[PDB]
Amino acid sequence: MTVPSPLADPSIVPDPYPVYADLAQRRPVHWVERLNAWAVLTYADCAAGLKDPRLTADRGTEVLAAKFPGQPLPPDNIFHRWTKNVVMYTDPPLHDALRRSVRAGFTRAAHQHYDQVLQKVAHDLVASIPAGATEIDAVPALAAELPVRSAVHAFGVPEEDLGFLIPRVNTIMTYVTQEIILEKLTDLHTYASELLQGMRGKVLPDTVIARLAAAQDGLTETTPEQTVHQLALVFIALFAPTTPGSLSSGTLAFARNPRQVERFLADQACVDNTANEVLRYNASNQFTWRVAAKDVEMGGVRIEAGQTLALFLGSANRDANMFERPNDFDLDRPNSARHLSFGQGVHACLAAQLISLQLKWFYVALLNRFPGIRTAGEPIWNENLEFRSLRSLPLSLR
Ligand code: HEM
Ligand SMILES: N[C@@H](Cc1c[nH]c2ccccc12)C(=O)O
Repeated sequence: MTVPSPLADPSIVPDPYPVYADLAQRRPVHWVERLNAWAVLTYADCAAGLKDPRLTADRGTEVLAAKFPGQPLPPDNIFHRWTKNVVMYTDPPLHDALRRSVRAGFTRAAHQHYDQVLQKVAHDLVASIPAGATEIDAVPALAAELPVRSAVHAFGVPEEDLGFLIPRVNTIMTYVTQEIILEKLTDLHTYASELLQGMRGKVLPDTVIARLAAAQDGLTETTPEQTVHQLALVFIALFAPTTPGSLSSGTLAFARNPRQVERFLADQACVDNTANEVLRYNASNQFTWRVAAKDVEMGGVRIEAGQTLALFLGSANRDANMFERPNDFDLDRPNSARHLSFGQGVHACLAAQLISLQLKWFYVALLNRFPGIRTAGEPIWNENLEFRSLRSLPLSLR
């Protein structure tokens, strides 16, 4: 518990992969004092961790009370009420009722619709770059924008309410006091309940939110108050840096791998594999958290009940045991769907197919219009490994 580890250090964020690979061979499970947690680096251990019912997702407190040390919250506090009433931070059986209660947004029919919507939104965004522009900053120009367009057109966040929502989510997601974070989370609840009453903006028809709103008369195993808590989670997830990071990191991968641009243009199987290879290549959420509900042993280490674990999805995704030549961006890779960037099992990302559709249709539009993308200077990363995202991606278009 006293052995130094570089895993919480912003210095590794530009390229964490060699650090992960070095430490994995030596100390695949080890203590990271700045995370107050056991790091778990290998694919096999992360996948087992995500499936292990000895590891609870009820971890909101452990993980906040880390970020704002000695800052003990009264109960009734909204963070506790929220975490206890959303899928992300609950265990079965309640988790499962919570997840079923949002199914209407995510049916097979719904995704057939979102496929069409996202094709068009991505096409239109890329088309709005003038053909003769020679350079862009792909982060603000594209990766920041497509998730917002998706939030409006596929999820049904009213356009007119983005000024309310995005800055609040950005404040929540900051790498700003505990009080402020609870204020913004309170505001997201107020917004969610008012949105469903018709007091905020207009929800577009056939969107995720319209479907969830139409499902409310039929609740059987969850409450109206839990719908409000879960919609506050959805807003955070929608405007989190996760989707921008996926879009930008994958754009960088294509810019540095012209041969894969060629493969994408040549072969529909490579197009179909693009979202998963992009997701594997750089997990936006490079680690997720668990608490040990019972003692477990992983990587030779006895982890005691109550201790926190950080499951390094980003490391897992570049484990050569699972992915031969893991550091190659390879659209021909046969098992890219085994990545852990959306988790696995009980908590696997609710939006996984929505996100893969967004990614696919973005790269279809981008590489058809601007096959010659290349970096125009060194990319600049952020400093937060947990939600890792490019800050700037200067790109030459031709
Ligand atoms: C590239 C973008 C995204 C990435 C990389 C991502 C990643 C993840 C990961 C890693 C998990 C599992 C967490 C764990 O097991 O601890 C997860 C869960 C979840 N994601 Fe996403 N996500 C993204 C976008 C979104 C969006 C836009 C939404 C909006 C609905 C969303 C909603 C959720 C929800 C609700 C859960 C919890 C599901 C449950 O607990 O049953 N995600 N996501
Ligand atoms: N990894 C986060 C959960 C998470 C996954 N995807 C997200 C998107 C936004 C916010 C949180 C998340 C946690 O352990 O707390």
